[PDB]
Amino acid sequence: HGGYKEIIAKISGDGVYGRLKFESGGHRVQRVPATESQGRIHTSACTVAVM
Amino acid sequence: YNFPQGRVTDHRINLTLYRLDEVMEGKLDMLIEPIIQEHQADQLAALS
Amino acid sequence: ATVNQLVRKPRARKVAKSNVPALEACPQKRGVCTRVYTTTPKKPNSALRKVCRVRLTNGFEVTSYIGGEGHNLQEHSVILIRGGRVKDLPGVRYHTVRGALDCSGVKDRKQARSKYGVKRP
Amino acid sequence: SMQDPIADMLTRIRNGQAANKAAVTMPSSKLKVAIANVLKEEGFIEDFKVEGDTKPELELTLKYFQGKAVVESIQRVSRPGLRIYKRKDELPKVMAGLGIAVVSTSKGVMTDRAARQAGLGGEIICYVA
RNA sequence: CCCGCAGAAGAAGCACCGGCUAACUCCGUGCCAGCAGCCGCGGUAAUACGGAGGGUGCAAGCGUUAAUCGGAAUUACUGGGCGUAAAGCGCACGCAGGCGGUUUGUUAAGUCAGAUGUGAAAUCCCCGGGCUCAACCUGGGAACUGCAUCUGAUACUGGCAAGCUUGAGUCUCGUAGAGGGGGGUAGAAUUCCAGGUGUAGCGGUGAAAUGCGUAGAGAUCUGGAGGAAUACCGGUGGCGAAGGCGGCCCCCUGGACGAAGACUGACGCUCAGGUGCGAAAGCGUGGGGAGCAAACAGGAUUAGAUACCCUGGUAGUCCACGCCGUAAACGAUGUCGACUUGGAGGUUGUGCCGGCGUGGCUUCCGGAGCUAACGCGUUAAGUCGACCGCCUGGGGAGUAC
RNA sequence: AAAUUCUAAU
Ligand SMILES: [Mg+2]
Ligand SMILES: [Mg+2]
Ligand SMILES: [Mg+2]
Ligand SMILES: [Mg+2]
Ligand SMILES: [Mg+2]
Ligand SMILES: [Mg+2]
Ligand SMILES: [Mg+2]
Ligand SMILES: [Mg+2]
Ligand SMILES: [Mg+2]
Ligand SMILES: [Mg+2]
Ligand SMILES: [Mg+2]
Ligand SMILES: [Mg+2]
Ligand SMILES: [Mg+2]
Ligand SMILES: [Mg+2]
Ligand SMILES: [Mg+2]
Ligand SMILES: [Mg+2]
Ligand SMILES: [Mg+2]
Ligand SMILES: [Mg+2]
Ligand SMILES: [Mg+2]
Ligand SMILES: [Mg+2]
Ligand SMILES: [Mg+2]
Ligand SMILES: [Mg+2]
Ligand SMILES: [Mg+2]
Ligand SMILES: [Mg+2]
Ligand SMILES: [Mg+2]
Ligand SMILES: [Mg+2]
Ligand SMILES: [Mg+2]
Ligand SMILES: [Mg+2]
Ligand SMILES: [Mg+2]
Ligand SMILES: [Mg+2]
Ligand SMILES: [Mg+2]
Ligand SMILES: [Mg+2]
Ligand SMILES: [Mg+2]
Ligand SMILES: [Mg+2]
Ligand SMILES: [Mg+2]
Ligand SMILES: [Mg+2]
Ligand SMILES: [Mg+2]
Ligand SMILES: [Mg+2]
Ligand SMILES: [Mg+2]
Ligand SMILES: [Mg+2]
Ligand SMILES: [Mg+2]
Repeated sequence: HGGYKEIIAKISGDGVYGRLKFESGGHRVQRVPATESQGRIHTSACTVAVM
Repeated sequence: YNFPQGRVTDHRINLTLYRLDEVMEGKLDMLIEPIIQEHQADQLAALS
Repeated sequence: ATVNQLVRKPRARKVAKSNVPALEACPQKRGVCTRVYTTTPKKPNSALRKVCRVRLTNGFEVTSYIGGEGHNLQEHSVILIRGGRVKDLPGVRYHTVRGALDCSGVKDRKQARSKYGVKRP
Repeated sequence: SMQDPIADMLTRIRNGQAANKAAVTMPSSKLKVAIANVLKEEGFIEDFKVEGDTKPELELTLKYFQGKAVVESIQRVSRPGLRIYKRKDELPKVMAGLGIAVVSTSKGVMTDRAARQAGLGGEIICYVA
């Protein structure tokens, strides 16, 4: 429907890992989804790794 | 990320903010500055 | 059933098996913890329940629930377990007695202290 | 097959009462006559009569008081598949004594009060109330 | 045990407050931390989590855990069910076993009544007594529902002897029927083989294509071969224990019913284990093979099509013998017997004068009654009796050993 | 004559 089941990208620059290394783990989102007939609020999660 | 309330909360350092829209447009620096502030504060302590 | 059909073969009562078979008709048992971990409940509940795996003195290997808020248990701690189950956890049917051998009572507790091994201040 | 005459008599009486018949006819015997005599003496039926010489017939005349059955219930107790004998101290009371229970003692067929006044037990034929 | 001294002086906790279940507000957190016997609470305005105030129940105790009975009529002797919620064996015969129409006489085994012996003490229950009361101790009784012996009663059950005819069976005459086993024969049609006429299509589909045809098809006419099934009659019509049985004819053979009379004299009903029959598919041996058609091949449709549709097509379907033993084998309703308002039909016998009756099987509606309701309703799922089979939450599973 | 699907908080 929308975004990605799994997107992996390579970031090149200075001090990239010194700033982005705290983004690993899980991120939770609570909202009214676009794929919802009713107005029900739903909770979902995404998983992020930095290498 | 709570969209109905427009809030973003971080559970590692227990910090909540009401600037979700600025975060989702790419200004997440204010989220990662405090964490490092805590993190580095432990690097000098672990000298024993 | 006809009286003759009952004379030939009487009524048979159900076995009525027990749901705490590791205690063997005892109120409490002593065991050693071999692993301490956290699991997740069934639908619709959501949490991080605190459980442990314990080997008893009669040769059994069971899973116990650690109630309260905050515990000091780690591996190789002798604990005292009792009957009673946790509803939304799959396969947990024993409880850990707080205030027992090597598990301290919940701190800062002020109500229902006797159920958590807390002395009266 | 035909293995119990007494509850056949009882069922005929019951079905006659339920269907508002004026009289019920059946083949006869001696125990049937004794039970009918007890019923007539205790005010449950009007009269009875046996007739014939080779194949006797027993006929009972049923009664209704306020346009309804007098025999509210009549049931068998001691059946061929299970017999019931009671001592003189264990004789039953039907409807706390309002109804009657027919017994057969060594002196003949009678009620439970007549059996207690004779100090006897016997076989419990039926409960009629 | 009693008396004197001083002073309220030495002495209250535990669980619970959403419903079941007696007893509510504020703050903190925000599907986190946590609660929980079952429903279930917590997602930023929680009487359900943690704390505080208040309140409720017990009280030198209060809660939790373990174990037993109850509630549970949820193994139903007292005191349950089986058409559709779990539950009637696919059907039948039948040994052991359970049950038994009617009358007379005898017996006293079951049964009933009385008496005697025993049923240890303690325990439970009742009237008293002693510890200041109670717990506790103790006097007398009642009870210990049981067993054995002796004497009596004969209504019911059982034994023995003699009976009786209504249950059950035999005989005389007849009626109807796709009931079963064996053999023969007839007609229509499809297929194949040979020949005559005749010429460009046929077949199939929603539309097409594969396929057959100028080597003469399809159409049409004549003769022959072979196999399988029997149009019309034909009908909620008939026969059979069930599974099932359909052209005509002969031989062998089982049961049902009807009218009058005669005969035996309870010879009866049900049935665990046992035995026998039991659609279709399937298996072995030997035949047979027209039509149809699992598998298989090709042509289509489709995003795909190991399918539905089209063209072919092998086991099988058929016969003889032998296994298999299963079906939504269903009326989802075990067999036997008695009783209880009516109406409209079908089929098959018989008596009296088209009318009047009287038996067997069968279809539809409906009254009381019964049922959770739907519905059943003299062919009961109504009221009773005898015997058998079966059920005890849903998955796992009619599965593993 | 054709024609597949609709997760997870009311
Ligand atoms: Mg209340
Ligand atoms: Mg609580
Ligand atoms: Mg709040
Ligand atoms: Mg019970
Ligand atoms: Mg119980
Ligand atoms: Mg019963
Ligand atoms: Mg029941
Ligand atoms: Mg059923
Ligand atoms: Mg049947
Ligand atoms: Mg017999
Ligand atoms: Mg006998
Ligand atoms: Mg005797
Ligand atoms: Mg006696
Ligand atoms: Mg005693
Ligand atoms: Mg006799
Ligand atoms: Mg015939
Ligand atoms: Mg025939
Ligand atoms: Mg030709
Ligand atoms: Mg028939
Ligand atoms: Mg015959
Ligand atoms: Mg015949
Ligand atoms: Mg004779
Ligand atoms: Mg039989
Ligand atoms: Mg059998
Ligand atoms: Mg076959
Ligand atoms: Mg075959
Ligand atoms: Mg074969
Ligand atoms: Mg063959
Ligand atoms: Mg074909
Ligand atoms: Mg194909
Ligand atoms: Mg079966
Ligand atoms: Mg059938
Ligand atoms: Mg069945
Ligand atoms: Mg009947
Ligand atoms: Mg009807
Ligand atoms: Mg019913
Ligand atoms: Mg019936
Ligand atoms: Mg019936
Ligand atoms: Mg098997
Ligand atoms: Mg899909
Ligand atoms: Mg949905």
